[PDB]
Amino acid sequence: GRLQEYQVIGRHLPTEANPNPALYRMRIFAPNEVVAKSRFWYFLRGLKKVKKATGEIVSVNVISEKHPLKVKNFGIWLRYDSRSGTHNMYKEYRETSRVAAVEAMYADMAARHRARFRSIHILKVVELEKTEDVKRPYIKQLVAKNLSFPLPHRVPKISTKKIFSAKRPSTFS
Amino acid sequence: GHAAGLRSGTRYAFSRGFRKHGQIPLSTYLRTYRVGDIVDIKVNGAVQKGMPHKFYHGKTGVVYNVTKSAVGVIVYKRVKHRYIEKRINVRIEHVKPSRSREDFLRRVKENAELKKKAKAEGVPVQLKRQPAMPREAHTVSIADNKPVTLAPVAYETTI
Amino acid sequence: ARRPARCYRYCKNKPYPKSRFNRGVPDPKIKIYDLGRKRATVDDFPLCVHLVSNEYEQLSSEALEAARICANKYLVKYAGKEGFHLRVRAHPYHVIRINKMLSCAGADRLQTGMRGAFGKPQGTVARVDIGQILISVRTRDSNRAIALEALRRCQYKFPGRQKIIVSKNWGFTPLRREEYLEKKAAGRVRVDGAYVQFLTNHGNLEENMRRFPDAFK
RNA sequence: AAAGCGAAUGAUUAGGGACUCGGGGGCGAUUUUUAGCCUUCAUCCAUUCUCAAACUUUAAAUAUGUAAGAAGCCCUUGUUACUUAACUGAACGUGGGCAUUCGAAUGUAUCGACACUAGUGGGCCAUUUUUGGUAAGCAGAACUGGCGAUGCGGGAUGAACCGAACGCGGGGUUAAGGUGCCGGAGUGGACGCUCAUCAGACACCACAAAAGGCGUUAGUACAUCUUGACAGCAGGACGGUGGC
RNA sequence: CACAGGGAUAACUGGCUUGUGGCGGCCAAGCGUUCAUAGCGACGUCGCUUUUUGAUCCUUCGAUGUCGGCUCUUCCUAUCAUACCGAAGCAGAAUUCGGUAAGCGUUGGAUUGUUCACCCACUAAUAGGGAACGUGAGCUGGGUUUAGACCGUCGUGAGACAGGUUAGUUUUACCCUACUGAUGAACUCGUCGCAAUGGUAAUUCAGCUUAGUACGAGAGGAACCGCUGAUUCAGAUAAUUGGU
Ligand SMILES: [K+]
Ligand SMILES: [K+]
Ligand SMILES: [K+]
Ligand SMILES: [K+]
Ligand SMILES: [K+]
Ligand SMILES: [K+]
Ligand SMILES: [K+]
Ligand SMILES: [K+]
Ligand SMILES: [K+]
Ligand SMILES: [K+]
Ligand SMILES: [K+]
Ligand SMILES: [K+]
Ligand SMILES: [K+]
Ligand SMILES: [K+]
Ligand SMILES: [K+]
Ligand SMILES: [K+]
Ligand SMILES: [K+]
Ligand SMILES: [K+]
Ligand SMILES: [K+]
Ligand SMILES: [K+]
Ligand SMILES: [K+]
Ligand SMILES: [K+]
Ligand SMILES: [K+]
Ligand SMILES: [K+]
Ligand SMILES: [K+]
Ligand SMILES: [K+]
Ligand SMILES: [K+]
Ligand SMILES: [K+]
Ligand SMILES: [K+]
Ligand SMILES: [K+]
Ligand SMILES: [K+]
Ligand SMILES: [K+]
Ligand SMILES: [Mg+2]
Ligand SMILES: [Mg+2]
Ligand SMILES: [Mg+2]
Ligand SMILES: [Mg+2]
Ligand SMILES: [Mg+2]
Ligand SMILES: [Mg+2]
Ligand SMILES: [Mg+2]
Ligand SMILES: [Mg+2]
Ligand SMILES: [Mg+2]
Ligand SMILES: [Mg+2]
Ligand SMILES: [Mg+2]
Ligand SMILES: [Mg+2]
Ligand SMILES: [Mg+2]
Ligand SMILES: [Mg+2]
Ligand SMILES: [Mg+2]
Ligand SMILES: [Mg+2]
Ligand SMILES: [Mg+2]
Ligand SMILES: [Mg+2]
Ligand SMILES: [Mg+2]
Ligand SMILES: [Mg+2]
Ligand SMILES: [Mg+2]
Ligand SMILES: [Mg+2]
Ligand SMILES: [Mg+2]
Ligand SMILES: [Mg+2]
Ligand SMILES: [Mg+2]
Ligand SMILES: [Mg+2]
Ligand SMILES: [Mg+2]
Ligand SMILES: [Mg+2]
Ligand SMILES: [Mg+2]
Ligand SMILES: [Mg+2]
Ligand SMILES: [Mg+2]
Ligand SMILES: [Mg+2]
Ligand SMILES: [Mg+2]
Ligand SMILES: [Mg+2]
Ligand SMILES: [Mg+2]
Ligand SMILES: [Mg+2]
Ligand SMILES: [Mg+2]
Ligand SMILES: [Mg+2]
Repeated sequence: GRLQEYQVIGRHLPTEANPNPALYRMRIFAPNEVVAKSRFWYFLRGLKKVKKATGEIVSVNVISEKHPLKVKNFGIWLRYDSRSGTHNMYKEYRETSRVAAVEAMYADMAARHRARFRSIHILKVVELEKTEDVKRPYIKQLVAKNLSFPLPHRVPKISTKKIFSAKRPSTFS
Repeated sequence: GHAAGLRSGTRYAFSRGFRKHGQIPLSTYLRTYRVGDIVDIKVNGAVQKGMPHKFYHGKTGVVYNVTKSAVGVIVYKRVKHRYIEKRINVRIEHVKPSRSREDFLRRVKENAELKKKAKAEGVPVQLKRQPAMPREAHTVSIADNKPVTLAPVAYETTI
Repeated sequence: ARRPARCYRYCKNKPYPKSRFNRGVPDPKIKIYDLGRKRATVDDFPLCVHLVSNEYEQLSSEALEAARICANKYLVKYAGKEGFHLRVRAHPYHVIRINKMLSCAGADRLQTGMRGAFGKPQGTVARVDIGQILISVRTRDSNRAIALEALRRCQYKFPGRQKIIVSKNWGFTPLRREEYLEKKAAGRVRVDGAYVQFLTNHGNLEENMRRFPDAFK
């Protein structure tokens, strides 16, 4: 519930030498619409010669997942900055929505590469339709046939306020 | 105590520009000035008489005296905690009439006619400026102007 | 003499070149910048490799000379005298100073301490930026491994961090490999000494036709 | 500031074309300027790799001068020894006309002028910009904010840092900072990484580098493989031809 | 020689820095009979330390006793010897490079006031440093640095010299703490016991045998076990010898 995917459409301000300017559309992941629009101008400034003071926003809409109850495999392309230089990566995730996949990606990059939110560009998010499109071995073991496994050494849940138990707890639940 | 001469530090300010040496255009000597005009000062390096001090280069003042070949101008100078009134004599090669008050002198005569035209007709008008206001609502059509979808690009080495 | 290089690493002063205001500077240590078969035609050496800076610092003339010698020896040994062309692309113009306390005061007395401490020239360094190119090599495409190893070996003589980048151009030209071939097929390039010149279609018609006969045919 | 040098003034790397009467060395009789055959420097021409506090064709950001009416605008015409060939002008005005709107925004929690006099005239610190010096808790400047002259909550301590400036009390909520115990408040929730016989643990700040690891984790590129790849084990390994 | 002051300002410790001094690494042209790395390391380049000397002037000028030696305790390791080991361009003997390791030692003298130095001789060895450049109410007073005196150079002179020489008063503990020892109120007076915590101790060499053996062409030439003594240190004791 931290992120949502938005559609943002923007335009250069019309002038007499060019009425009816072109329209550009981007897909932005953001926690709210105030930072969705700020993110839009950031990316457009890097591609076209437009600013916020010489343009305007046309439309903002929320894109919802079409089947948020079906398990899917996702692939993501991204570009990030390390302490010296920039690099490209491709990672994979398994969940039920595009928003869930992006949230897991941001946590994963912070843990394994110490990359902050401010140094990551998302290039493309694609749902992998065929089971033959899975590349990473940590996903392949999850799409194996006839999967099943037990849960050994499970610690029982005990109220914090209850100190001084009178029996030795078990771990076979 | 460092060196402090009259023209110290004027290497670039008092110099004529590139490809702008030689003869002075003669329309400079044909203008007329009256007591109460508003002029700005700009020193010409090729004339060494009636030169003003480097402080007044780039200032604007009011004429108070007219003589055979020069004018007297009044400027206000800030000295720490106060302003002081200065009176300098400048040859006309260093002065020039200013467009600072022309916008005001244009609105005054334009307001006069609009007021009299409206009074003769019978519908009131505004007669004073307003700052830029926020835009209004409008509709933008998508017909034959389909939007183009953009995405960020991957990193690559140029050299 | 020759204080350690740790003491003059950062670009802390404005550029201080030799001129009519500071006189009496020693000659720089490095004097030769082009090595190898430096007059081959453009079409012989299509591959180029660069050594690029990654910091904002100063490199000394001694360090530049040491790295040039180290890379030259390896290329000659494994590629021959006529299998490469090497160029150093950083020239030292900034002069550093030293305040001789012992020389001016030790056994000479006169004035001691920090009084009148403006120094005398000692050496020369090159000021470099992030992404600036330091050394370039052009050779055939079968000597890719040799060129990479030569530049990797020579960077142990430099302070700071450097990278090696394989260019996407043709030789030393500012032209991508594929687009250079198309321009040559169209006949718009002509061979100069070890380099080329290009046609602009903005001169007088007689001279342009004479210099680029293949273009108009 | 940035930028420029196939743009002036300076600095600077490398080839090519044209040239000989400029130099040097030579070869066809060194004959010979015979530019005969060459030759290397030099010169001119189109190109080529790097620079400038006391260089420049260009050229920001931040800052800076003046104006936004009634002491204004327009119509007519009175004085002068100044000016004009000339009541032609120049300055100062009578009379008349113009809110049907006195001519950007916001504030006005403080308008103008005068009199008499105290203390001070050793300063220091910080972000950004900066000079000398190898550097310094060193020495010197610009704009602004602080301490001195100032308590209170944090940084265990700590003139200058973060939060916030103070009459005597009661209730509520917070800032910076915290919630295993010392200690008021979570042994709170989610996903990972790390095993150190020298672990690590919060701005100012109380330190660590070049260089290495088949420790572990994620990623980039190329090549081989169910027409059987890597490892291990098992078998074979032929005529000219003992090549010239 | 005098007075008013100054830590706004030098001469000693301490504090920041580390140019210079000292110590340690990285790369690999080359040395090494062939052979980059047994043992070394040119051109370059990254560090550490505060037992050198500089740079600064924060504390002390109503005073923190200013060289060296003698005496005595403890600490550091960048290891001279001793224990047990890895490597060699290690046949044996002798040597060289490296690891764990500060438990235990590291001397008797001629000249010099010396710190530093240079010789003779013994030894397993004669390593490097700190503690206000440890240590003057602990000593000493040879040097330096008051007043007397001589010489050389300098100055007209009074006088000067980080130049030589000779003679020159070293004060107070009975107070608090620290330390070394010695008594002791309260719960009846005694006899015999336990042991938390604190302290802790040993050291190096020689002779005989192994053996003229192993190894080696020869010249040369070991070691483990076993036996008997001695150096430095510690705790006691007085039959005998010596001193009083
Ligand atoms: K000056
Ligand atoms: K002095
Ligand atoms: K390097
Ligand atoms: K430019
Ligand atoms: K130039
Ligand atoms: K302006
Ligand atoms: K007149
Ligand atoms: K005063
Ligand atoms: K005063
Ligand atoms: K002061
Ligand atoms: K200071
Ligand atoms: K505090
Ligand atoms: K927990
Ligand atoms: K790794
Ligand atoms: K004092
Ligand atoms: K003081
Ligand atoms: K040092
Ligand atoms: K020290
Ligand atoms: K020191
Ligand atoms: K001092
Ligand atoms: K004192
Ligand atoms: K002694
Ligand atoms: K002391
Ligand atoms: K003493
Ligand atoms: K004496
Ligand atoms: K005597
Ligand atoms: K006492
Ligand atoms: K013990
Ligand atoms: K014991
Ligand atoms: K005894
Ligand atoms: K007895
Ligand atoms: K007796
Ligand atoms: Mg000046
Ligand atoms: Mg004159
Ligand atoms: Mg400087
Ligand atoms: Mg510049
Ligand atoms: Mg004073
Ligand atoms: Mg200062
Ligand atoms: Mg000071
Ligand atoms: Mg004060
Ligand atoms: Mg305060
Ligand atoms: Mg407090
Ligand atoms: Mg702290
Ligand atoms: Mg309260
Ligand atoms: Mg917490
Ligand atoms: Mg509590
Ligand atoms: Mg590293
Ligand atoms: Mg196989
Ligand atoms: Mg005094
Ligand atoms: Mg002081
Ligand atoms: Mg050193
Ligand atoms: Mg060799
Ligand atoms: Mg060396
Ligand atoms: Mg005192
Ligand atoms: Mg004392
Ligand atoms: Mg005393
Ligand atoms: Mg050690
Ligand atoms: Mg050893
Ligand atoms: Mg003695
Ligand atoms: Mg010391
Ligand atoms: Mg002492
Ligand atoms: Mg004492
Ligand atoms: Mg004496
Ligand atoms: Mg005397
Ligand atoms: Mg006397
Ligand atoms: Mg005399
Ligand atoms: Mg005494
Ligand atoms: Mg014990
Ligand atoms: Mg034998
Ligand atoms: Mg007796």
